[PDB]
Amino acid sequence: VTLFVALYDYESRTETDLSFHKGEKFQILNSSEGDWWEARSLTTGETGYIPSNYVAPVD
Ligand code: NA
Ligand code: NA
Ligand code: NA
Ligand code: NA
Repeated sequence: VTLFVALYDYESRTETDLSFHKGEKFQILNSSEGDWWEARSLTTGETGYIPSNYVAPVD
């Protein structure tokens, strides 16, 4: 799967995690470290870690 979609808005705590809005689409850069994945928003062109329980695969 290339794109994942945000299920809800998320407000990040630090510069590590990425704030995003429901419906944004992301490419996943790295999901190998755990359930928080480094991701690149196609909607905003920003990157950071996102909680994988806040996204679903676009398929
Ligand atoms: Na942030
Ligand atoms: Na954002
Ligand atoms: Na993982
Ligand atoms: Na998920």
